[PDB]
Amino acid sequence: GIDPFTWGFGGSSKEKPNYDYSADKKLIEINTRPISTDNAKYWCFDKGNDLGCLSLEKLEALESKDLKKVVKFYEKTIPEYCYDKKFAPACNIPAIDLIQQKLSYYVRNDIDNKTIKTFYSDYAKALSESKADVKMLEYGCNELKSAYICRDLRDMYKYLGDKEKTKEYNDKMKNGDEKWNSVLYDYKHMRYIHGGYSSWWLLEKIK
Repeated sequence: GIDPFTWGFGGSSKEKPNYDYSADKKLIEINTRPISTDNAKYWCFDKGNDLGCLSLEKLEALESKDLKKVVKFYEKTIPEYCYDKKFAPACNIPAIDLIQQKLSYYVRNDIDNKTIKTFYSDYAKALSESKADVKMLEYGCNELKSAYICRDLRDMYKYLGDKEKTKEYNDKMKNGDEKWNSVLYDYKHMRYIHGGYSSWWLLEKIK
C-alpha cells in the first residue's frame, strides 16, 4: 500500500538499541575509587525493591570491569524487567543513564555549546530518535500505567512541540497506577533509587 507501514506489516517488531557506552567504558578504564553498593543493597535486600536490584546489577557490572556486563544490563536485563516482568521503573533507565545524563554532562562541562537553554529540546530530540527507548516508555505508560513513565513521553512531546501528543500523555499521567506513585521512582527527585548510577555522573566523582 501507499503507507510504508504496510510494507513491513506483520514483520519483526524488534527494535535494536543504539546505545552509547563511551562513559561506562571510560569509567571502567580509569576509575580507581571503590563505588559504594551499600545503598543499592539496602533497597534490593533490606527493602525488597526491584529498582534497587537493578541498581546493584549496574554497579556490579562496573565493578567487574567487563563492559559486556554493562551491555547485558542495558540490553537484556532492562527489557526483561520492563517488559517481561512488568516492572515499570526499569523502562526509562537506558534513556536516563545513556541520554539524559549524557546531555546533562555536556551542560555541566560546557561541551559543544550545550546549555540549559537547549537542554530540554535537545533531550526530547535525542530520546525521540532512540526507538528502543520510546517503545519501552510506551509500554510503561500505556500498559503498565506508570505516571512517571507517562511523564517521560509528556516531556518529550512538549519539547518537540507536539501539542496533541503532549495532551495525550498529560491526561495519561493523571490515571496512573498507585503502585508506581512514589518519589523512589522519580528520576528528577533526590529519593530516586537509581539516582547517580550513570557513568556520566560517576565520572564526576573520580576526583
